[PDB]
Amino acid sequence: MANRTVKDAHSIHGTNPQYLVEKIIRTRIYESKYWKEECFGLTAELVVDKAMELRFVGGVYGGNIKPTPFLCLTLKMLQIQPEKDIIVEFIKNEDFKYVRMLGALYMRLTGTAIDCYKYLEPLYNDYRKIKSQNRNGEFELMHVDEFIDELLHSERVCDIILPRLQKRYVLEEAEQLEP
Repeated sequence: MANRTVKDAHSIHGTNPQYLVEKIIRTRIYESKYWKEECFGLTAELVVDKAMELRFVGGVYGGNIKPTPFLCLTLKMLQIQPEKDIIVEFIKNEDFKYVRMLGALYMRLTGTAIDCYKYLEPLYNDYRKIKSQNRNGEFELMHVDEFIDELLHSERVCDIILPRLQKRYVLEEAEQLEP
């Protein structure tokens, strides 16, 4: 496999971080023009360059499950496992909505329960419109805060089954979050 997770990488949710994405979707990503041309040899520090070019959020689309750039870059991030501050920088970035959303999804996929609430909840204040490519290929609009709500409460976002997230009440009782 030429697209293995980097050797220094540690497991996430008890597995290879890339495994959070369905195998058949990974295969489609690895054979895509965007992965081959835009993602090759991407390093943690260079992801932001490609993220700033994103134009919508999305997973896969169409009958034969074509991957969106957003999803391709998510998988590349899972493969290279950027340092936490890169992800936080993305989430905090005021310049680029889609960089924020990419960081938010990645944090939801890989962060501790505490970090999910801590870093994603402030984005409920972001009412800005974002474009989304629907599973059927059509473009739709939603708000940033709605995407965050899906990250914190839905089972699947951008065609990725989200890992188990402990309920906020439990963290509060363990002195891990402010109630």
